[PDB]
Amino acid sequence: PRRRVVAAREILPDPKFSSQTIAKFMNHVMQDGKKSIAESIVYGALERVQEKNKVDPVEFFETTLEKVRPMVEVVPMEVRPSRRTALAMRWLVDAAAKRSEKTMALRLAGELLDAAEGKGAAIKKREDVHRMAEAN
Amino acid sequence: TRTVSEGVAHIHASFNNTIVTITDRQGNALAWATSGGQGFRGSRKSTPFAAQVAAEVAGKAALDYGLKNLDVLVKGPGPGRESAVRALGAVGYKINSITDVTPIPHNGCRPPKKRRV
Amino acid sequence: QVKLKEGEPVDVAIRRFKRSCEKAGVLADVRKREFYEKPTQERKRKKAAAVKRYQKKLARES
RNA sequence: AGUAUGGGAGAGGAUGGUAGAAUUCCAGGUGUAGCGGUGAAAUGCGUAGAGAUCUGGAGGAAUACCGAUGGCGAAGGCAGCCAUCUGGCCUAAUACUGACGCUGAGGUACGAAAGCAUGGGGAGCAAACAGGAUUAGAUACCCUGGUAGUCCAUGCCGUAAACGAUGUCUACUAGCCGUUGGGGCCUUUGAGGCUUUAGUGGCGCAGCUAACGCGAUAAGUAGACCGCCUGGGGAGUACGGUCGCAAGACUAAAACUCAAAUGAAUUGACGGGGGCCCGCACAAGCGGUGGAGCAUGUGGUUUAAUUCGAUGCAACGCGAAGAAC
Repeated sequence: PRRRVVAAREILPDPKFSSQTIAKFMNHVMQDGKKSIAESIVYGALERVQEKNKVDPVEFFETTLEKVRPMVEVVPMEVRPSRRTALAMRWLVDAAAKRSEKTMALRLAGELLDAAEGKGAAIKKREDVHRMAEAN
Repeated sequence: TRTVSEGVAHIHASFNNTIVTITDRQGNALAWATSGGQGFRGSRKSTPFAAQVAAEVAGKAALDYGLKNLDVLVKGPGPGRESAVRALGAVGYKINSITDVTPIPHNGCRPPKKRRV
Repeated sequence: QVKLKEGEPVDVAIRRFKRSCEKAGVLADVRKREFYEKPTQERKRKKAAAVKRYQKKLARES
């Protein structure tokens, strides 16, 4: 602003898992107010990862998020925690968009599973940030 | 081929460049690198990052001759003196002593005219 | 002649040397040597410095 | 006002030696692809080897720190250290001469920098000039080079915002705070505190001034002598003369033309002056336009007519909330 400090806007927990992380991911996926489509996409992927490995959807998602989380931007300085997660979700949706499959939910589940082993364009971009950070 | 344990580093840091020269004692050159030799053409030659890059290359080159402890002399009011001296420790030498040897005239020759920019 | 003792780090050595050079003030002479200063300008600058010094002394006295 | 005797401070002057730092060049080792420079570049230097680093040599010019609102000198000016020759100033007490004083038209001496003459010297810097940039153009500012000159000896020139924009000499008129060179007193042991004198600074009463300001270093109160001014231009110009090798300097008008030209301060406005502050101004984000097809308005062109108005932001889906008659 210039004079004031504006508080962050608190988002409600997801009504199905009570997960603010899942709610934020849904908000990142959603376009032009179509919340139902984003909910379907996210829930389908959460069920798919559960079948393809029997793991808890919430814990598996947090672990993959922490794996794809950067640590630094760029002038080196320490990125604040919220921006880390905000940047990780953007990479995870962008890279998932470019796979070839029938539905967005299946692509999201597939690349979540792929990133759980460190294989994916998001992790590659993370290594790129690591390299250019070593540059500075 | 020649092996020497104790060496001297010279950081000539001007406002347009920085030259890092590694020699033994009695001033016989062993390895050197400048910001111009790693790209960084034009005005970017004076950045501290280029000085660090040149210092790393020079230290790694001298590691072949096999120095472990060295004495550092910095001359010139360059922006890359601190980066050049820091990069040597990162490379892995032991800086026994580091000093400033910039020359000062005792009211000698006349310097050039002032720029009316 | 910053001679390091047994176990200071490189950064500590750098900062201590920077403090020593700041105390020595060699860079001021190097900057002064870049261009020629005419005696008129030198006298004007020294007169201004003396005036500022005397103004500072009265302020510190009060 | 001056003289003799003791002591003191100082980049005062002239001559001759000598020391260290640094720049340039040269010779030689180590060593290998850049160096240099700018807002960004380029001209330029370099593989017949630079730049960097080490050793030695040559030469010229200037004296870091001390360094100071310090010091000395009539002014111009004077800074490493040492010797020789030499001028002035401050300070104490007696002694001595007895108005020997102040100013000064003509005259005469000194007089920054640039410039001139004869002979030397030449590191760095650098008018003129050459090239590279920038620009609509660049003749300039910026960059790479570079000759006079800057230095020495012997002479000339005689001008500067040569300024404190304040002629020299004398006496008197509240105070407060610094600093330089001396004298005296007091403590009391060694560092301080009071006075007095000659300089050098900052405030300020009275007084003065158009105001700004000055104010014992007067622009106050008075006295002595000298120089100079009489609206702005033409004009420190022409003619004549004197001086100078020259460049030029000094003395110095008129015709003609205008009703102004100036000083200080006040209110605004502006500044590619400075501080502080705000705004989707930027920063962080999410969507667009600029590309395609179509709708609509404008410019242009065309036409018998393509009715008229709106033109940077603040005109262009605007007047028109609706042209087949």
